Amino acid sequence: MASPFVETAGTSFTLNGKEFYFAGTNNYYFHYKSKKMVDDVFEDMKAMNLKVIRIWGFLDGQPQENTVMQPRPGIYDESGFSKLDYAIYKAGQTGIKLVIPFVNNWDDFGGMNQYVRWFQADGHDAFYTHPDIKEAYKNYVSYMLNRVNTYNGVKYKDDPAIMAWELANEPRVQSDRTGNTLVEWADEMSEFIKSIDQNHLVAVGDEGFYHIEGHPDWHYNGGEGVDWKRLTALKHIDYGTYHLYPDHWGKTAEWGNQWITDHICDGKEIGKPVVLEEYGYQDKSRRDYVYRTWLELIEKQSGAGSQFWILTGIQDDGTLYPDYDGFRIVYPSSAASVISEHAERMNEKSAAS
Repeated sequence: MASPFVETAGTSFTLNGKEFYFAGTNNYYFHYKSKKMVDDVFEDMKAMNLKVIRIWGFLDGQPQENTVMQPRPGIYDESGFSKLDYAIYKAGQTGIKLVIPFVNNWDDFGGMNQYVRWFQADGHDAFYTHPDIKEAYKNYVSYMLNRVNTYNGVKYKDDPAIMAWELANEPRVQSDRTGNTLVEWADEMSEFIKSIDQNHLVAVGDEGFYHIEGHPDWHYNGGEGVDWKRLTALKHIDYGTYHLYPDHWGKTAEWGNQWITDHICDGKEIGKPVVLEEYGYQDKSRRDYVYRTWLELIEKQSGAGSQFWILTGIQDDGTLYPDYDGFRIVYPSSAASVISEHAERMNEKSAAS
């Protein structure tokens, strides 16, 4: 049956009775910036033919620009939640879908380490195993899923503007070389979400690292506690996520080509969609060619979609929000045109499905 919620069928997504191949993006500031700044990014997405944006669903502990979502365990604050409500509302108005992780692996916006601090634990990876922290995470998830959006009266778990919930942004368990800890946690937390929300997709939000047995030279494939094939195969996970930052990781753009091909292939073998959920390349003089090449693999090998890091827009004074991290894409630009030409082909593929 046709559904207004994004669903899966084999290695691709579906939406409203048609296949849903997409290009999209990420932005971390929708839960604390003005409506003018948020609206400008949505407007850029429409101009770029983008259909999906991944945004943070967390702001734990310390406020950012006087805005917070969970200042203390179980204390849920309207300053950040009202802004998330607005993003969901605006996505619904504009026909864009959201992907929303519940916690950060990293310390930006508090992260797992804020839970470790609140609960008096002894290090990052306690987040995954301590019952007190797991229950706090569950209480936060359950609050979000059940929250009534103040802009439209629709509970988050009932809103088709949300494509997927995500367990975390880039979860790692460096102290666990087996990958068992994250698989067990992800199994528990995806089951929990599905026990409440029977409308939405769920993904892990991991970076896609493989578990290579022994002691591989490239420590990311085993040493970060991430076993992507096992995570993607979990019963209550609907699609696999993989990220790509070859510069950071000591790799090349051509290694990135092979990384994309390998993850798309593994989606075909597992039988679930896979999304290149974050990607970026730091040399701006080569990124247009690098992105073109990566996105053409996505298109030609039938990957379900991709989301670049990062689309930012204007600030309240009309100037551009700065390129703080070296990954900024603005619209219009030569990199935005590479992406928007690919996005148009993905949207045409969907319409012709």
